[PDB]
Amino acid sequence: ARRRRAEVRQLQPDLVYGDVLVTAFINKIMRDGKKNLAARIFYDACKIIQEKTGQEPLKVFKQAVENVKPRMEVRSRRVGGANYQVPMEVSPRRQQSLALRWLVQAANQRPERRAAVRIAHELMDAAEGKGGAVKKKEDVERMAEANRAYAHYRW
Amino acid sequence: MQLNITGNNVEITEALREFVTAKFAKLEQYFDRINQVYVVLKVEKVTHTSDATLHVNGGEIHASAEGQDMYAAIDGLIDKLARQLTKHKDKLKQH
Amino acid sequence: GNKIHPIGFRLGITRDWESRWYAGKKQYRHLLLEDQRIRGLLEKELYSAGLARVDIERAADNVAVTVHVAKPGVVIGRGGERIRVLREELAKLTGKNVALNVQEVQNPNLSAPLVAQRVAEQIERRFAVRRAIKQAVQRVMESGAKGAKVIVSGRIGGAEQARTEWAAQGRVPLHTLRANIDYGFALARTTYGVLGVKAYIFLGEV
RNA sequence: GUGGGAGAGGGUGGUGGAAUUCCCGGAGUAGCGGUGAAAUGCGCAGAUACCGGGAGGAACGCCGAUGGCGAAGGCAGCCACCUGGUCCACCCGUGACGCUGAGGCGCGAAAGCGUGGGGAGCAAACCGGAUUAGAUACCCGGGUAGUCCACGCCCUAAACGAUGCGCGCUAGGUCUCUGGGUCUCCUGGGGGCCGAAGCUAACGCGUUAAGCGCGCCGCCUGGGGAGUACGGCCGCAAGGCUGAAACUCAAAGGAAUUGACGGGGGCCCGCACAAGCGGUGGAGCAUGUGGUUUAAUUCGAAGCAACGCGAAGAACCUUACCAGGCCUUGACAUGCUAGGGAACCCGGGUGAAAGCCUGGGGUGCCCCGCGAGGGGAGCCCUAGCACAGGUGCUGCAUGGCCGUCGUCAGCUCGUGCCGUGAGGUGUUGGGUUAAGUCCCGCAACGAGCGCAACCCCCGCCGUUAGUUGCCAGCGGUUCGGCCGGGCACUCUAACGGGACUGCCCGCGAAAGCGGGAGGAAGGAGGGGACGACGUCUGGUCAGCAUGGCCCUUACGGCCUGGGCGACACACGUGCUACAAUGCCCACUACAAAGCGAUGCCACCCGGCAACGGGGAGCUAAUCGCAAAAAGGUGGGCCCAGUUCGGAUUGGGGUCUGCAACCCGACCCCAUGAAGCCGGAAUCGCUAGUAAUCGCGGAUCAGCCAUGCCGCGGUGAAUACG
RNA sequence: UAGCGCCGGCCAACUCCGUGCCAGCAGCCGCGGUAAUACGGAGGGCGCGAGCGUUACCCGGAUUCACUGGGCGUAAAGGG
Ligand SMILES: [Mg+2]
Ligand SMILES: [Mg+2]
Ligand SMILES: [Mg+2]
Ligand SMILES: [Mg+2]
Ligand SMILES: [Mg+2]
Ligand SMILES: [Mg+2]
Ligand SMILES: [Mg+2]
Ligand SMILES: [Mg+2]
Ligand SMILES: [Mg+2]
Ligand SMILES: [Mg+2]
Ligand SMILES: [Mg+2]
Ligand SMILES: [Mg+2]
Ligand SMILES: [Mg+2]
Ligand SMILES: [Mg+2]
Ligand SMILES: [Mg+2]
Ligand SMILES: [Mg+2]
Ligand SMILES: [Mg+2]
Ligand SMILES: [Mg+2]
Ligand SMILES: [Mg+2]
Ligand SMILES: [Mg+2]
Ligand SMILES: [Mg+2]
Ligand SMILES: [Mg+2]
Ligand SMILES: [Mg+2]
Ligand SMILES: [Mg+2]
Ligand SMILES: [Mg+2]
Ligand SMILES: [Mg+2]
Ligand SMILES: [Mg+2]
Ligand SMILES: [Mg+2]
Ligand SMILES: [Mg+2]
Ligand SMILES: [Mg+2]
Ligand SMILES: [Mg+2]
Ligand SMILES: [Mg+2]
Ligand SMILES: [Mg+2]
Ligand SMILES: [Mg+2]
Ligand SMILES: [Mg+2]
Ligand SMILES: [Mg+2]
Ligand SMILES: [Mg+2]
Ligand SMILES: [Mg+2]
Ligand SMILES: [Mg+2]
Ligand SMILES: [Mg+2]
Ligand SMILES: [Mg+2]
Ligand SMILES: [Mg+2]
Ligand SMILES: [Mg+2]
Ligand SMILES: [Mg+2]
Ligand SMILES: [Mg+2]
Ligand SMILES: [Mg+2]
Ligand SMILES: [Mg+2]
Ligand SMILES: [Mg+2]
Ligand SMILES: [Mg+2]
Repeated sequence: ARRRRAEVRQLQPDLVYGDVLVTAFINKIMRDGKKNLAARIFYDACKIIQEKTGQEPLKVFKQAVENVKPRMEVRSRRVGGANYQVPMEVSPRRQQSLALRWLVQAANQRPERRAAVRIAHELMDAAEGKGGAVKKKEDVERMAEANRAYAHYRW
Repeated sequence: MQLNITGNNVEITEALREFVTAKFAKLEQYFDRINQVYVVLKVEKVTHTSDATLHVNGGEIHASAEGQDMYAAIDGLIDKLARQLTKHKDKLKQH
Repeated sequence: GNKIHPIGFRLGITRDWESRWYAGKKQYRHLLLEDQRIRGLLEKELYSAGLARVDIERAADNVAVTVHVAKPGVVIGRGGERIRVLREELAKLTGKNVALNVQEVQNPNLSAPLVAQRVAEQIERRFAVRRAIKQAVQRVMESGAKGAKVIVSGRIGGAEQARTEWAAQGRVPLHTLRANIDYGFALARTTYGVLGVKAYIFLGEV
């Protein structure tokens, strides 16, 4: 992208819970354009966040977001033969993104065959707990902080 | 490794295959990134040409030579090829 | 050599077909192999005319083959003589209802193929190609053109290495669709070889 | 002569401080140093970093500068002494005492040399360390002459302003050092910059000439050989000065121009990198391609721009390959000489087919014409010939066509203007834009081929409509839009209308950008088609075309048998995967756009299916392929080489074909082989995109079709930079 | 009696065949790698004529030793 600031799209409302960014989640789970099929193993992860620690999925996903969501991260460089991953402050575009990406990812390297359940456990690995969900974002924040040794390279 | 030879418009006579083999064989004694080549030798009228495509690490450098020998372009091809293999290594060591 | 033949580009646009009828599925190749046998007769037969556009109309049983020309006596004949001379083996090539016909051109040098087959002509004649090309387009332009061009190819002095020789005056926007540009081709051959001729008349806007 | 000025001018003798290294003391602990990163090296035998003390050598920070001084080399802490050149004022004295200068003589950076000192830092040589194919180098740790002083030699240089000295003459602007004046100003000397005139091959020079003139000295006379040889002179040496030829070359050169290129610099575009969804590579098969096999495993293509390309259909057809078998005035082209025969239908001989061996029915014809018959226009065969025929050569002999950089923003011309000229200018600059798009500048002003625009697809609604549409509408309904009924909706397909930053906000000088109103749609609305002069001696002699080149019962034609599917190995592009978003079954929805006669074949019946036999309707908005699938009803699998795998082999079929061993695809039944998502690398993709599924088409007996070209479903992941 | 030279450019006089970086031309730049006006023959053409060409040497073109009449910042050339 050599010319302009490169605009990003405004994604659909959730007609389920009322929110534009939940529709945003649908699509990372999914392949071959499935708003039925990957939507089931998260719409059988709608009834699975009501059937374990139930309340309502309403704030489970208002708190599944900022909970593994990084404000400080690595994007690298090289000086004439030495390469530095450099701690950096990610914008409302990167900060709505990092999240929904790993969501499905590490949750699917897991054993429990149906992700209607397998990923559902992962909305409580954020808003609340531990896992492989919160695993990377520490190293994300950890190459930031400690290896802020290299933040003297900034943009 | 593999010296691939193309005798289109030419022979690729076994004894001459020896000639061409030895020369790239020399070359390989200076540059260790090389994977494989395909060389294509063809004669027209006066100019008996040679052209190859040369794979360095993943490849690739390539070049062509003329001459009225068919042995000339052999001498030439190497020479051009050489220059660009040396560039390959340096500016790379310069990163 | 990255362009188009500017006529096949203008068909249904600035310009219409030189054989136009209607056919059925296996009813086609036939009537097609016909007019292509018809010029196949009219190519070798009609040459010293000026032999420019042969516009071929049909129906069932009945096909009216128009010819549009330069020298209407090189065409018509002695009172009736030539027009029905060819008309023998013609509807006797067709075996159907044919019709021979005549149209003379206004500035025959406002037709490309015509203008060019003089460039072709001058070329095997062993003449001045630099001049000829130059000559041709100069003709065309005071001749009421408002743009014009010529291409010719192969050994222009008969020397081994070929060339491509080129001249144009006045606007010639090939890429413009409101155009009306004649193309016509002239293929010449002398003892050194074949050549080619590519002529463009610009006939004005739309 | 008087009087004054500035200055790193020179020589001698002294003396000041910072910093470096070394040594002694103190203090203190695990590393320092060094590089791109390292290593050598130093360091617990106490380093580095810090404090104090001491020794010694070299250079002279700030001032300091485009500055000053000297004839040049060259000269920089400060002080004194000794000393040179120089400028100014005054207008005092001398009275042409001037200028130049072959030899001569003196001076002469650095390095080098001799004797003696000195020797901190640095550093040729030299030793290590790394780099590297090597590294007798570059970078790193050491390190000797030397660098420093005295005296004596050396005498070279890009010893350069690459410009000899003196004098006179020919605009100025500017700043600077330094004298003088009645002081923004002027006058004398010096150092720079731009420039009148003039000079110049050009670059450039220009009161500090490279201008105009005069004097005198030095020097040049093609490049290499060669500053070599010889002789001479000088030197301790190194070597210096003077300085040839033979031979060889058709050039060597100076400045400038247009490009190309740079491990030159700037500003900018592309899914170019980044960043993402996915792939190849690693699996098995398809197809292509490399190698080898073969008697043929037929040619082309080859980085980008060849490898599901030519090939949109190889069982023998095809088919340019090969064996055996044939055939020749030829399979075909005109042409004519000499005859038959006048055409023809059917056999039949040996045949693998060809091919060759041979019986017989048999002419309508324009005319002499009852006629005996006749040229015969046929056409047929035999002999002839000219020749045909050649996918045998030459894509560096070519046309046409095409790939290419690239849908990239460019390539140019007229006329003017600049230059002796090549050439420039325009077309550059600045601002925008997808763009040489436009705008503002401007010695240019226009114009051409490009761009855009004009042409189709798609998306708003209108126009003209309806044998496709419609309980929209009322009604029956055989309850299927069936009909009475209905042209309004959807469809359909010809015209249309339109949207331009037109409008308001912010910027602005304009173009335009930034911003919004509305609008189905906006800043070209999204896609095609279109591709500049030219480039690659790109591709094609195998589509066709064409100059020549050579074969002329063969390198020509046909046939049969085989081959292009061999198989030790590699690669290219690909389909199905290697599982739970998943593996089956049954239940059941939704698209267009196409294609249809010894075609689409509705429907039945046999069969397991392939399909077979029957059967209608169709030249086809009204008949057939036709069933769209994924999805979705919800059911079986429960991490399982498996109910993932659909592959090698087994059986018996089916179809078309004269024919399926080589070499056809579909069927039912049996093998149910890899393959656990894949290294290192690497190939696409900015919307209805990837990605997943499905349908149609060419071509074609049939398909070795997963490919080529299209149609339609849901629907993203990542872009500041 | 008629001959000699040449016919790429300088430099007046062009086509065909043979040859195919070979044979050969050549005073200079150069020509010959298969259609060569440059080789070798032929036809023709130009030039001169009892000669025509070659070689050697002299002056010229050499304004290239520059008195007439050259130069030296970067072309050869200002002496350290
Ligand atoms: Mg005095
Ligand atoms: Mg100590
Ligand atoms: Mg100075
Ligand atoms: Mg006196
Ligand atoms: Mg006197
Ligand atoms: Mg000296
Ligand atoms: Mg010295
Ligand atoms: Mg000494
Ligand atoms: Mg000694
Ligand atoms: Mg070393
Ligand atoms: Mg060192
Ligand atoms: Mg010594
Ligand atoms: Mg000198
Ligand atoms: Mg002098
Ligand atoms: Mg001097
Ligand atoms: Mg002088
Ligand atoms: Mg001055
Ligand atoms: Mg001075
Ligand atoms: Mg002045
Ligand atoms: Mg001069
Ligand atoms: Mg000489
Ligand atoms: Mg010397
Ligand atoms: Mg001597
Ligand atoms: Mg000595
Ligand atoms: Mg130069
Ligand atoms: Mg450049
Ligand atoms: Mg550059
Ligand atoms: Mg070509
Ligand atoms: Mg071509
Ligand atoms: Mg001009
Ligand atoms: Mg002029
Ligand atoms: Mg010009
Ligand atoms: Mg340009
Ligand atoms: Mg302008
Ligand atoms: Mg051809
Ligand atoms: Mg997968
Ligand atoms: Mg003469
Ligand atoms: Mg002449
Ligand atoms: Mg010979
Ligand atoms: Mg040639
Ligand atoms: Mg000659
Ligand atoms: Mg001759
Ligand atoms: Mg003269
Ligand atoms: Mg003279
Ligand atoms: Mg003189
Ligand atoms: Mg001279
Ligand atoms: Mg010089
Ligand atoms: Mg002197
Ligand atoms: Mg001297």
